[PDB]
Amino acid sequence: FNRQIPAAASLIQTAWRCYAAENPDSSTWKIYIRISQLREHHRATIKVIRRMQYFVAKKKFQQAR
Amino acid sequence: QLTEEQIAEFKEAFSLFDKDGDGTITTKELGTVMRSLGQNPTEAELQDMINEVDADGNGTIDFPEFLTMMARKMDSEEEIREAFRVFDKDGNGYISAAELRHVMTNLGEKLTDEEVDEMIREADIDGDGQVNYEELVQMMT
Ligand SMILES: [Ca+2]
Ligand SMILES: [Ca+2]
Repeated sequence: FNRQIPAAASLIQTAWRCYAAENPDSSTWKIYIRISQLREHHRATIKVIRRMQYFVAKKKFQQAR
Repeated sequence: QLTEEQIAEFKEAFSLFDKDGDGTITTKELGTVMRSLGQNPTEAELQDMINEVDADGNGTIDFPEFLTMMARKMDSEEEIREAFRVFDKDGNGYISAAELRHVMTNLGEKLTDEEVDEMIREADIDGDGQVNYEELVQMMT
């Protein structure tokens, strides 16, 4: 029932999470519970990972259409 | 503009992924990083992430492919806009904060309430809970 509804959601969330990460003080950083304290090497790999996830979510949306 | 301070930062960012030092990011190394951050990804997720960046199809990511991937900007704004439309029931260009939070926190990647708050706090214009999502498309681009 509409394979676009989940894909559209993941495109927005990943695009937002990709944007929100440029703010070092956004609440989107609070989700990495299993880290005792975010060092700056964590942030570098998180930015990279979140840009990849957006590309995947981008492509998945275009495919559902 | 093709920055140079950025290439350094990206060099350092590539290294955290390429533990080897062989100049290549494989899915194993990418899941090693993700798992260290508290994420349990599936190889379908890892392979999709590599496929999006692996521009020559050899199944791994070398540094120039990394560069391309970081060097991109966001028009992807019409895809995002269309993504929002899927949830604009009234077709008005608006989504209610209650509905936004409901679909954001319960579908897809599942944002947290504070994360959604930042969205709502960013694009309300009128403080009556009507989220102007064209403002979001605009903020992220
Ligand atoms: Ca390697
Ligand atoms: Ca490659």
